[PDB]
Amino acid sequence: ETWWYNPSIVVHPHWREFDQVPDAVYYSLGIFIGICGIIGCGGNGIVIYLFTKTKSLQTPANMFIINLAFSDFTFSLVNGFPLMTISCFLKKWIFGFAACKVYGFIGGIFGFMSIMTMAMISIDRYNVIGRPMAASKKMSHRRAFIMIIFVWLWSVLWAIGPIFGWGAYTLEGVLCNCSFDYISRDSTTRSNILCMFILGFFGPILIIFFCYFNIVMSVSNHEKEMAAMAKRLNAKELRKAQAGANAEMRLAKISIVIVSQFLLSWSPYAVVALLAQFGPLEWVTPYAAQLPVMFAKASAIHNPMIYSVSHPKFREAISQTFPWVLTCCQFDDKETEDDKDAETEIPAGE
Ligand SMILES: CCCCCCCCCCCCCCCCCCCCCC
Ligand SMILES: *C/C=C(C)/C=C\C=C(C)\C=C\C1=C(C)CCCC1(C)C
Ligand SMILES: CCCCCCCCO[C@@H]1O[C@H](CO)[C@@H](O)[C@H](O)[C@H]1O
Ligand SMILES: *C(=O)CCCCCCCCCCCCCCC
Repeated sequence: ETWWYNPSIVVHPHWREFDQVPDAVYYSLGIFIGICGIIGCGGNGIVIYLFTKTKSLQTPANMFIINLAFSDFTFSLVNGFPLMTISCFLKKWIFGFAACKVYGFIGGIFGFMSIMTMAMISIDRYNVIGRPMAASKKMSHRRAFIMIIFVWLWSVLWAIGPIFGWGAYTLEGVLCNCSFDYISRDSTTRSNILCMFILGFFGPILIIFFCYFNIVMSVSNHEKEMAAMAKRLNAKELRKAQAGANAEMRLAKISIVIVSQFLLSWSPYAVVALLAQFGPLEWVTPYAAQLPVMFAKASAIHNPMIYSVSHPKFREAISQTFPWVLTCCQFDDKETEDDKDAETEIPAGE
């Protein structure tokens, strides 16, 4: 009788008025997300493997990186193959409502986790680079551990609403993947959406900007300070300190690129969602929602590749364990120099 009917999940009327997209579109969608599964799990596994097992990458802050990779790993796993990919190739979600909920809930829980983890990373950056060199503070296992616990609690908190009725996780677009309900406009649903956007999204964003804008409005605070201590009879041993700042600065830069990646990846879909909940629902067509959600879903497969082209210690490790990966991005000793000096201690004024 219809092309959208699902015996397990009640498709919102809105998605029911559209014609069924062509086979080639379903197939491309499945192939697409399936490849995010491979790259995502592949790349994130490597970071988790390399970071937990390399000695040069054993600092507390790096735990955030690992946490982020676990987050992105699980997103790519659960959101790609086989729940969506298989659904596409059959032009239908055959895994039942429970799976849909788990799917949507997992997607949200780790989407909220990736930015909040980045937030914790932006904080570490502020303590090592944002504050003055005299008050510079490095991340400690204690702190770090407590921070991720906050991250996990936070992430689950703002994504579990629909699990208990305060919102919902159902099919969207071509009906082969799940997400929260941004169509229904009842008090309940709308409050959960507002909570997701404000608490889950805008929240960590503020922390981010407050930390990076704080690192920018301190580049000069540091610019002067560097000199004051420089001519402070500080010998050639001043170079050491300088290298350290460069090394840290580079990582801070990295942090920003992965954050930019996240935002550029999710903001579109976020917007289309808001239109569906506050604007012209007639705009939210099958592709209007689908295409932007795919872009969002792939977000979880970018950090590893970003790291592989700009992270020295990490690039080192790769060259030493899975060198084929760095083919087009060949590693060199000179990439780790700044880390060498930054750590090479001075023997009693040398
Ligand atoms: C049904 C036909 C299937 C053909 C499959 C051909 C696939 C061979 C793929 C080789 C892929 C290795 C991928 C795992 C590595 C993840 C890539 C991410 C790069 C991360 C860098 C940090
Ligand atoms: C493909 C499956 C998905 C997108 C499942 C669930 C997604 C959410 C609960 C997303 C929430 C949001 C995030 C992570 C960041 C941008 C804004 C947002 C509220 C749409
Ligand atoms: C991109 C994510 C940035 C994570 C920053 C990890 C912070 C680890 O920064 C590390 O601090 C060590 C001193 O404790 C230095 O020896 C390392 O070179 C430096 O990379
Ligand atoms: C060096 O660090 C590069 C590592 C190689 C990572 C593999 C990247 C393959 C992903 C292909 C992306 C295709 C999308 C098309 C974009 C224009």
